[PDB]
Amino acid sequence: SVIKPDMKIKLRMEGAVNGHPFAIEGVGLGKPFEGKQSMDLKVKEGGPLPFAYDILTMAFNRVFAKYPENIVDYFKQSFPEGYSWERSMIYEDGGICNATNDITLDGDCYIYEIRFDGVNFPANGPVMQKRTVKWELSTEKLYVRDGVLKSDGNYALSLEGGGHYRCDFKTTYKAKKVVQLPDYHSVDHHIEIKSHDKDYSNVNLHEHAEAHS
Amino acid sequence: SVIKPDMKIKLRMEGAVNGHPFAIEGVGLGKPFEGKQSMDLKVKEGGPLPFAYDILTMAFNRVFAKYPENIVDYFKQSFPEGYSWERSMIYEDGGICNATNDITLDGDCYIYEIRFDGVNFPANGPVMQKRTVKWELSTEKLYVRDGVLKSDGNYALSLEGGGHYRCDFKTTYKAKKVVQLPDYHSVDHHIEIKSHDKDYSNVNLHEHAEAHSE
Repeated sequence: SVIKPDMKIKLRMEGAVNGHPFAIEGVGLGKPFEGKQSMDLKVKEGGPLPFAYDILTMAFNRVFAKYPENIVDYFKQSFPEGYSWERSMIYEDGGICNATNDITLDGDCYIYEIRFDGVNFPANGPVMQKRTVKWELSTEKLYVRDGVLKSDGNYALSLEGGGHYRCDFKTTYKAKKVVQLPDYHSVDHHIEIKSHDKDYSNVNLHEHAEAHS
Repeated sequence: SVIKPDMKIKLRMEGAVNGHPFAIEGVGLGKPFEGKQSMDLKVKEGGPLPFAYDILTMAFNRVFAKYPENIVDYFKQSFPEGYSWERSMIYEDGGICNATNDITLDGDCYIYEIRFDGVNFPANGPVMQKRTVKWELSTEKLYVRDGVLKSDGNYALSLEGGGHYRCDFKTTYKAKKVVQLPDYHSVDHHIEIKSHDKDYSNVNLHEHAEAHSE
């Protein structure tokens, strides 16, 4: 249809954590049918980031996920007009994050407009002390509530010096035009930071994702 | 003290709800020691607001609270340098808002810079359908955790045609300078929209708050 097997990505994020603003821009490319993408991200304002970069990675598009034939693919069907998502992320120690992304399609390139806001991360926590390592494999579960596609999952960040730090994700997905809705299914995400400079002013991020039922 | 019996307020709020941006500005006045204040608010971007105005009213300063002598007043002591707060609000139907306020003093005018972000309010909920009436009297409970003043509250909005719609508030307060921390105590808040135009582009908002303890 409108989905080429190789696509580009352009994005800008504006946001704040505990009231301190920052902005980040990125360019990437991926292969929506393989469910793989990668991108390079640069801090534009509010650098150097005084918090763990990992709370942002999942905010930096479910079109990049491999769907079998037997599962409805809400995300590929929603283009060219696009879709948006809303998301709340509740960390076990009271830290809470809200994000939105408005996704459009210009040529063979996706354009994200992302807003991100986190509050109540304690000063002695693993986020403000940058003591996180990586996200464990994430299983998102998607379902439909009143004509709207929703998902949630309970995820976990690995911690420096052992242990995990949990977080609960609730996301709402909205196509811009009416689209066929899927049945209950899961999506596994592997997300990883392959490289970065010391202060995370520059970051290279990869993700693989695949749906099941 | 730098806190005078009658003071002014200026504010700007920038936010978004379900991904749709807006901005509101306000002017007001109050009496710090009587724990009373009032203000007028005008939507400047994103009007008319497609959601219930009530989810914003508590974002629109604990310096305006009557503290008795036997409770430490963290807020009046934080000036002239000021203080800030961060806050999350979790409504029973999945709607979640975050806000921040940075509060400074200039002459005898408080200046707020407020950020507000709400997500996941369902289309058929009381918020997107503007079915809220008012906040019931709200009892905030403050305590200290690792050298920082926190608070929480279980609040409720009355709904059109009966029933209530519940929300959990969690706030962190941080003075700009080191200031003496209070003990556990409580604050009752009465907040009310005294008047507004048909679509809430103009709002006159009042609050009165009084601190209590054992």
